[PDB]
This record gives sequence, structure tokens and C-alpha cells, in this order.
Amino acid sequence: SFRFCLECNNMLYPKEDKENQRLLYSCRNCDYTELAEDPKVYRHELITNIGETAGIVDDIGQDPTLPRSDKECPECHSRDCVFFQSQQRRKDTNMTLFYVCLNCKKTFRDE
Amino acid sequence: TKDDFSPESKGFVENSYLRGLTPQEFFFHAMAGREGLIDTAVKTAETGYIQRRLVK
Amino acid sequence: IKQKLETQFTCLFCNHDNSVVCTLDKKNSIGLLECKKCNLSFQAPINSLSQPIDIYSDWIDACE
Amino acid sequence: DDTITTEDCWTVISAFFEEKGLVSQQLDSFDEFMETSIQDLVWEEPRLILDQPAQHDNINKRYEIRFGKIYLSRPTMTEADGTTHAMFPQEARLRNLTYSSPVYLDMEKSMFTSIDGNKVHIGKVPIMLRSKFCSLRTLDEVDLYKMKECPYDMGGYFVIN
Amino acid sequence: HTKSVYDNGETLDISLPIHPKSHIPQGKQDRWVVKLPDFLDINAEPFDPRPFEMNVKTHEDKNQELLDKLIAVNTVRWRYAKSETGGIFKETNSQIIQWEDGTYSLRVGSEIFDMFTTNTDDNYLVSEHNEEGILMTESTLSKSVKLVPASFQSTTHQKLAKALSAKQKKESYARSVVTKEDPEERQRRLESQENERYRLERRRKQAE
Amino acid sequence: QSPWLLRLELDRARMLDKQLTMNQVADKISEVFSDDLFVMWSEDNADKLIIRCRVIEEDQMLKRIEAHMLDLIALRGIPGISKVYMVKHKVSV
Amino acid sequence: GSPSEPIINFLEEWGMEPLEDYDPAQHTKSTRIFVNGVWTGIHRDPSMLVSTMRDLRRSGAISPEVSIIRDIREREFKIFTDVGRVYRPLFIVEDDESKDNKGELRITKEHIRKIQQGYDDDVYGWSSLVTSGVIEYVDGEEEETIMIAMTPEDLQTNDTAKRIKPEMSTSSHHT
Amino acid sequence: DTNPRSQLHSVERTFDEVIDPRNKNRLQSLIHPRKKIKAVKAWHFFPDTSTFDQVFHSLKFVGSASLSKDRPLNEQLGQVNASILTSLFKPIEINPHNKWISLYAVTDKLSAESFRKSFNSIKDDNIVNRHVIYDHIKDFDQMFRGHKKLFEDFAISFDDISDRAFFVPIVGRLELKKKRIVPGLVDMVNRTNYAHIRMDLRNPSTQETAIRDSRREQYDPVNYSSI
Amino acid sequence: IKLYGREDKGTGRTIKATLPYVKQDIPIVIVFRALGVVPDGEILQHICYDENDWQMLEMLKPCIEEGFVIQDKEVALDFIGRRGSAALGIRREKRIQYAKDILQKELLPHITQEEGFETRKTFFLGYMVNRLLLCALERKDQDDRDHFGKKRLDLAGPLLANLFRILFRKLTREIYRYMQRCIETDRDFNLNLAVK
Ligand SMILES: [Zn+2]
Ligand SMILES: [Zn+2]
Ligand SMILES: [Zn+2]
Repeated sequence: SFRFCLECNNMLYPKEDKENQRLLYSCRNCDYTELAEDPKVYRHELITNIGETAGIVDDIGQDPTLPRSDKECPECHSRDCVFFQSQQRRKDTNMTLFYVCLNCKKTFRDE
Repeated sequence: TKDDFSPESKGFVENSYLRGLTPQEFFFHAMAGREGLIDTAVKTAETGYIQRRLVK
Repeated sequence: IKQKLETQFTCLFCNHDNSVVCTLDKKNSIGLLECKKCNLSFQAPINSLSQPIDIYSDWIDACE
Repeated sequence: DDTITTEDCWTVISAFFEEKGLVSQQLDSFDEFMETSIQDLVWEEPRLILDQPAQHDNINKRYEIRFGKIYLSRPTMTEADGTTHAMFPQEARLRNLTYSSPVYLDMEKSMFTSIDGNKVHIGKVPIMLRSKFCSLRTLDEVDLYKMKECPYDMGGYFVIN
Repeated sequence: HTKSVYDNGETLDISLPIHPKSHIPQGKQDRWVVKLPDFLDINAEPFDPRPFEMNVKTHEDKNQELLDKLIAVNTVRWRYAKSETGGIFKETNSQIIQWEDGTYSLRVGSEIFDMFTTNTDDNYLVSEHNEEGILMTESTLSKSVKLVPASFQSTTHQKLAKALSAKQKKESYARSVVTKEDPEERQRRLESQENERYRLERRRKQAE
Repeated sequence: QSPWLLRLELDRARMLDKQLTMNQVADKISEVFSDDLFVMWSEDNADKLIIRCRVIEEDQMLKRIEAHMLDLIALRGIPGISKVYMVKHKVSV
Repeated sequence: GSPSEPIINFLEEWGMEPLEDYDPAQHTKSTRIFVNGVWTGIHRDPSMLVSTMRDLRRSGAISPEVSIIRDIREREFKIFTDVGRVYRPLFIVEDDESKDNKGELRITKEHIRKIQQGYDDDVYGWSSLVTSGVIEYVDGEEEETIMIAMTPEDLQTNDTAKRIKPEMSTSSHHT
Repeated sequence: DTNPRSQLHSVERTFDEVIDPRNKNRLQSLIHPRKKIKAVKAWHFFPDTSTFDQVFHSLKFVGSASLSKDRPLNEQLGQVNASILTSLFKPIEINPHNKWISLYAVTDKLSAESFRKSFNSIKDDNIVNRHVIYDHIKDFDQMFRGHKKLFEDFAISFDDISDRAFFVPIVGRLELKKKRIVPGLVDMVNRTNYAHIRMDLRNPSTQETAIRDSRREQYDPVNYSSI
Repeated sequence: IKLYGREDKGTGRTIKATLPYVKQDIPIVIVFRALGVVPDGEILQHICYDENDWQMLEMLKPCIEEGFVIQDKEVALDFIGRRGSAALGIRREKRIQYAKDILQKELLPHITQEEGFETRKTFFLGYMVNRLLLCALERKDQDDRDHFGKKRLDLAGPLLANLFRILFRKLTREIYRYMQRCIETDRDFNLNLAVK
């Protein structure tokens, strides 16, 4: 996550002080400068799993084309649920199922 | 339904010609036959061109 | 690196056409327009996305 | 209630084919065209404008013409001797005519000046057979036979030459 | 540190005239902005039965007349009611109904329209002073309110559905006509007249 | 040297599957980069296998160095041979 | 082809909010509303809106050849009145849970008898069936969101000469 | 029901069936057609007499111009603040191409509170001379959209003691976005606006009051027509 | 709206947008500013709809870096106006007016045609860029070209309408030419002769 300038709404690029030895987020369109909280400047994931379970909506139980199972809900122990596979559509994607209860509407696995 | 990998959902015809196909099997079989016709009518020109170059 | 290109622009002093050459140096961020007949030189700053049309428009704005 | 058999489904399909027929899309599209599309195309650019700042006492004159309503008629045939009569598709087929109808447009002319119009025939549009603007739409079964038209014919085509 | 641009200190001695308000909000300077639907109209004028009866308009188009009838019967109005004690009181035909769930509904006669409230930030109401060219704020518009019909069986919804369904059914622009003669007769006769006058003009010019 | 730090987390399972040693990767980086980059590597027993680096406005320079490193560091094998399979051949002798 | 102005009027009447009053941070759960491919607004209760639009279309208030599509996965609600869309008719199954007729065809023997007679018991043809809500048209794009039984015998749950039907056992129940 | 007599009779029928808000029994008698939920409280819907003469516009900030987002500006103006509720807007236009809005507010909390209390309590004919000084804060770019119909939008204010609800017309909507001043035009910018503006509270003149009453005579002629 | 740059090649993955009557592609940030929304944060607000998705923000970062050089609406419109394929030598104000014209009209005409209605155009541009990013990040499959619900059939109506539009424009041009020729003679033309 990256922060924005509080006065002109531009991006806050990180900057390093030679004399003070501190990491600071500074806007290049002004003189505003705010002290950085964490040193994690950049992170790149070669193999990522985000978007696998992130594709979830709160009204997925009203879809009539989705199959319905009788798996046990971990939270409220309901007897009706709706399952589907991974929303990510790469070639390496697993065939595991995500179950959605019809009362608490949370996503849970079978393992 | 969505995410169905059963044989009947993805084009397995379990009936014979004597018994008669169901509409889903009929449509899948028509898709396969259309594939056959397209493949023949498309590869004929490439084969003819290869034969002409070989002869020349 | 200086880049020299022949352009079809019209000089506003000599009125001869197809006698305008654009010379832009991306290293020093400068652009030079020279008239092959009038021998006049126009200088304007250039950016990373600059094109000869930018310097030509800058020359037009400077002329008026 | 009672269950719905396959015969009920065939009754519903018979109702469908009794209402629509087999060439309903062609006739409906042509009827939509003739009814609204020609008028909308004419009204797309409804104003031609010519200006002339005459100085020969400066008088700025604008000349402009407006397009109004579209008028259509039933297809007609004009003979060499000058007479006219209603045309039917069998005659057009036999004599190699075109089954088409005249189109009329109202043009209004105004003469604007600042110091500082009836139906014109714009062409003939071929008529699709058995449509709302065809002569065979009204004819019943007997007059259809008298006109040498087959009652099994469904229309949906044009007769050009 | 963005230094303040303005430091001249020049000041205008402008005085604004303000009038007393008939009402004052209590506890919160909050107002709800409501979009006006097509089936609802606002008649700030007092209800006058005789001009209202004398100004009813009848049109051949049934859809337009039905829409006018629906909006007229659904229009928010008010009138002066003579009290039994001899005084005069303002009487209105519109009310606001709040249910047990906390939702609000606008009621005119027997018709009830639900309200959907959406929270809005940095939205305020201001008063324009054109003679001085400045805007004076009034209060804060915290929530935006949309008006929705309560149910299908409501007469307003049925009339709107009928009007919109029958409005797009009527579509006939081209008008039929009967041709009695050759349509190209005018063109050829005017071409003949133009050729004749061209010959006459050419002869006159050669003779001039 | 520079305050900027570059550490990359490598998958333990696939690193063991390829039968590779962290010291080997460190020597490869050292050879391709001489003394321009100081390198340290966590031992085998670490919970997460990591290997850091330090250079000796340079954030974009470090980003380009990281991209170049990810792109063209060859640990072992013949270049061009993407995958290798084992096959059994029936031969009459 | 049909005009889109009544569609926009109906949508604005039933709580649709325009784009100028839309903040993506605030509306992290609203549904985008498209009409003929034009994003015209947003809504926060798409279920009631799609139910109302479908009921209006089935009653004849909206033209039967208008497409009403709800993409739950992408949080979109698309409407098409364009010209050139290929459609086909289908029977309507009563899907209301609160109704007693759930899981059954809306068309009954009374409709068939009226069709055979040719008039209603205080012309009764195909259009009467379409505007009574027992039949409706669907195009290829709207077909992706519906669940179709092949035969009316499929709505209710060892011969060597008769053809064999799919079990469809992957789902415990079908609606 | 195309008869004008029928329409008039329907109008009087709607007028007569108004439920008294104090009548709790009749209020509980009313039932929601769909929700099937009884009514709790009621309010009369009335127009406002004292505000029809004035012109009201719905003013909104678009995007980054949000006061909540601008944390230093919000901290300077107070974390509802009377300074926000008593702010002044001054539209100045050098030319048709260049336009902006000037915003002023009271930095002091006590002065803003006193001004707001004095303004919200105007029901008599005695107004104290509150010489309040307004300080410039920020400038924004503006666009305006006009309403074809008069009562396109209306804001509703409530009054619990009288069980009424007063609504006011909205003429147009004003949208504001943050404007970055060009460094080459600061010389002309400094000559346009002012660092301070002093507001003096005075009793309205008789002629202006008569003009406003004449404007209000369109709505209410019983209590405001000139004699 | 093309997405230049191959995976792990070509340095940054810039997003350039092709515009009608414009000779060279344009980065999305510049045209976004030209429509009238300058701050980069609001550009990201228009494009993305969920701040926690750092991957799409990372993919938009090169576009922000490239577009940082332009920071004002008017210079953005001018940059649009230089490449607008018009006659060489047009003045700056006329270039800006030409950019305003080519931006209001002919840029997504199906949305709107009037002035001051570009908010919907900005939202639709954000929607298109969001769809492009969603497909690029392997979150969705590319659209099926052979899907039949995305096709249309033209019957006799539309075909005859297109043909009649062309022929009527030809007839109108003939009427215009005859009128121009006739005004030389200065006569009260019957107007039944201009029409062919
Ligand atoms: Zn900044
Ligand atoms: Zn549960
Ligand atoms: Zn020269």
C-alpha cells in the first residue's frame, strides 16, 4: 500500500536523508514530507495466491446456476451450502472447492 | 450447473445410435461432426499446395 | 544525443517552405530549430516526451 | 391443476406459428424501416444552408431549405402512353418490372436576409412482398387466387426487373 | 510548510442584511436533499379550487392526459383552512411517516413512497446573494434521499407502468398518399420549360 | 555502501527439489557481481530460507539490479534446455 | 429495437443513483448499472430492482424483447434494447420460495384450453401467453444466468430399448 | 376520471384524509402496504415562507477538495464546527476562461460560536453589531449545472415541537475541485482576493424588506400583500 | 487502450490510449488530466475500486511516473492538440479548442455529446482501464470472440437504412451543388428540378 499527499493528493515517493539517516515519504510536487512508519519500500511476489479467494460477493447465494451441497458449516452448522472452484483462471490453478453458507455467508474449505 | 466435470456434462454419449441420443448429446455430437467437416475442408488446400511444390 | 531531422515547416521570416530542420538534444534537454535559408536559430527546452511538433509549436508561440 | 403433456407443448407451438409464421422477422424489419427509418434518416440532417454576404450596401443573405414529412404510396406502374395503374407482383414478374413505390418529401424554402414548397418525388423504394405496404397484404383468399398468387407463398422478398 | 499566499491584510467593510426565520432547527443543523421523481410535483402556491377546475386541460393523446392526471392528483399542495374558532390555519395534504425500523416515508393522500437515505460528506446548503456576489452558507446536507414507490399494487406505479408501456406502442411517422399521375411528370415539364426559356434567353442575348 | 537493503525469500521445497545449496547460489552471485555487492545468506536450518544483499537516489538502481538478478542468474544446467524427462527405451540386443 | 428512455425512467424511479453522486470508496458493494452498454448509475439493492424489472417485463409494461441481465460475480446489471439480438421463448417456472407453486410451471391446462378456444373467459393467442407471464424471451447473453429444465418431467425428481437420461447428481437439489 | 369535477373531488378527498400526528390511535391504524409495520411518529409537510425570497444552491466538494480528507485544513478549522457552518464563499471571475471561488472562515472558536448563536436566534428586531473578521483559507475551481424545473431538488428540515417539516427550493448544484495556482500568475492572484473580510450585522433596510416581502407575495399573499 | 511492454521486458508497463484524429498514442494519465481531473489519487480512485489490491496499483505506477511531467489541464489539452492531425501552424488557443472539440465529440460518442458532461466519460475510462488490468493480471479470461450473445444480425431494415443514408447524402450534395450553380443566375428555382 502507498500513501497520498495530504495537501495536493499526489503520490508520496520515499526519500532518504543523508544527514539524518531516515526514510521519509515526500511529494515531488511540493515541500510536504511525512515520516515513514515501515522500511518495506517494495515487495514483489513471483508466485502469488491473491485473487484466489478474493473473488467473493455477499449475494452469491442468490445465483440459481450454482450447485448446492450439504456440507457442514464450521460456524453456524447449517445443512445447506453453495460451492464453486477457484476464481483465479491461470493454468497452474488448483481444483479445490470453496463453500459458502446460506446464513453466515463465509468462505471455507474442506481440508 | 456451474463447475460440472461429470462425463455427461462435458460430452460423453452413453447411448447408442439404436437407443437414441438425448438433446445435449445430440448437440455435442453435432459439434464434433462440424469439427470433422471444417478440418477436412481446411486441410485440403494446404495438402494440395504441398503436393504441387513437391511435383515441381 | 543530438538528433537532426528534416521538417516540412514554414519559416515566418523568409517564407520559404521545406527549409526547417529540428535539432533536439535529449541529454541537455534542448531543441534547436534552424532555417536553411534565413540561418536563424530558435532554442527551447524539451522534455522526455518531446517531439519536433512540440518545438515547432513553441516557436510559433514565441513568434507571436 | 393438471399436468402439462407434450401435446400441450405442441398446442403452444401451434399458437406460436399461427401468430408469427416463418418469415416474420423479414416483414417486421421492413415494416419498421418503411414506417420510421426513412423519416429519421431524412431528419438526421434536416437543414441545408447557403449564405452569401453580398456587397455589390452590405446585405447578409442566408438561403435555407427544410425537409418535412415523408409520404408513401402503393406501388404504381407508368406506361409509355402516359397512363398509370396499380401494380401487382404477378404483372411485375411477367413483364420484368420492379415492384416499387414512389417516395415524396416536403421541402420548405425560406429566404433569410439581414442588413448589417410541396411534395417532391425523391425516388422509388422497392416493396417487400406481403408486408404492410404490399398490395397482397389485404387481399383475401379468393382475390389472391384471382390475382394468380399462390396462397402458400409467404413473401419476404423483392421483385427487381 | 506551504506559506500563506495572502498577507496584504486589506479588508472590506461589507454589511449583509438578514431577515428573521419562521423556524429554527433544534439540536442539529441537518437537512435531507430529496430528488423529485417524475410522478411527484411540488405546488408551493395555495390550493385554489375554482382556477384548478377551470384550468384542467384535455388532450387527444391518452398517455399524456393520464400522466397529467396522475401528477396532478399526486402533486403536493397546501391551502388555508378556516378554523372553528374563526382563525386561519395552514393545512397540507402531505405527511411524513416513520416506521418501527427507523425508515421514513412520504405520504400524499393514500399513496405512500418509501425513502432511501445515502450518507453524503462535505455537502452543505448555501444562500446566494447576487446583489453582493457572495454565497452565505445555511446548513449541512448530510443525507441524500431518493423516493421509491412502496409496492406494485400502488395506483401510482400501475399508472406509470401503463403510461410508459402505451407511450412506446404508438409509432407511425410516414403518412400514406395516393398517386394519380406519373411522379416524373413535374420534372420533365419543368425541364421543358427551362429549356424553352434557355433558348429564348440565348436568342435575346445574341439579339442584345 | 548504501542504507538500501535487498533481501529475497526463496521457496525451500523447490530449492531442495532441484538439489541446490545456498553457498552455491552465493558463489554464483559473487562471481557475476565481484565485490560490487556484499552478500549474506541464512543457513540451512532457518525457518525461512533467505539471502540478503547490500550495495557498496539509488532505489531505482537497486530495483534494476534486482530485476536483472531475477532475470539472468544461471545456477546450473545447459542454457536452452527448458525441461528434461526420463524415458525408458526398449532395445533389442 | 426499443427506446431506452422508459427503461431509464423506471430505473430512476426505483432508487438508482447517478454517477455524479458516486464515490468508489463509499460504494464498495454497489452494483454498476449499464443500459445499452452505457454506465448510467449505481444501486445498492440489485435483487429488488431485477425482480421489479423482470415482473414489469413479464406483465407487458416493458417490451418482451428487452434483455435483463444480472451478473452477480462482477456486480453488474446490464439492460439491452438494441436491434439485432437473437432470442427464443421458454416456459417460466415459478421460482418464488414464498409461493406454494414453487418448482412448477406457470402454464396450466386453463391456458391450453383458452388457446384451443381462441378467447378468454372474461383473441387469446401467443401474445396473450407472453404478456401473462407464463412465457418469456431470452437471448444468448441472458441465457448465461438462467437454469433450464429440458422437459417438464425434469421438474419432478432397466429397459434395453429406451434411452438413458442424465442423473445430475452433483447438486443435492435443483431450482 | 377525466372529468375536472372528478379530479377536484379527488383533490378534496386527499385533503380531508390527513391523519392528525397527535392522534396516536389513527397513526397506529395506518399500516405499511408491503412491510406490514405500524407507524410510530408523523410530521406535517409544509413549505417555508421566510426563505422563498432567497436563492439556495446545493454546494458540494468533488474529490480531493473534501474537508475531511484535508487533515491539516480540518485541524486548523477544528475537528459540527461553527466555522464550517458559518463560512463565506466569494465568487470572483477575472474573465470567462479563468474562474475560482474564495473561501473564508472564522479561526477563533468563540467568535464563530457567538456569530452562529446570534444568527440562529434571529426572531426579534434587535441585532447586535458583531464585527466578525473572516480569514481566507483556500481556493477551488468551480462548475455549475442549472435545473430546468424550479423544484427539481428540495432540502427537508424538521421541527419536532410543531410536528412539521419545512422544505426549501434548490436552484442549482455547484461542484468544487482543488485548484493548483500557476506560479507565473501569483502576482495577479495577490491582487484579486483579500487576506481578511469584516462582516457587520445590521438591521435590514425598509426598502429591501419591502422588496423581499413583494417577492414572497407570490407564495403567501394573505399575510404579506402590500396595502 | 493498448498495454505496451512485455512481461519482464521493455522496462515499465505503460498504458497508452489511442484516440480518434490523433496521430500517436497517448498515456492514460495525460488524457485523464485533459478531461479535467488532475490529482493522481483521484485518477486511481476512478480506475481502481478496492485500495487493498496492491498489484493493480503497482501496474499503474509506471503510467503515473510517465505522466508526472504533465501536471495541468491546459497543457494536457495542448499536448492533445499538437498531435491532432490538423493543419500545421495552428495557434495554441485554437489547438486547445480543437482538443476540446475532439475530446467532447468523437471520444465515446455513445455516452453523451454535450459540454460539461465528461464525468461519465472519466468513469467509463476508469472502467475500461479496470477491465484491461483485470484481464492482464490473469484474473479473468479474455473475451470470447465467438460468443453468440455478443453478435447482432442485420435484417432488411438496417441494411436498407444504411443504403438509403448514403444515397440521400448523395442527393443532398447534388441539391447543394445545383443550388450553388443556380444562385449565379439568381432565379427563383422551382426546387422540383434540383432533386434527382
Ligand atoms: Zn504534495
Ligand atoms: Zn454458516
Ligand atoms: Zn527563413
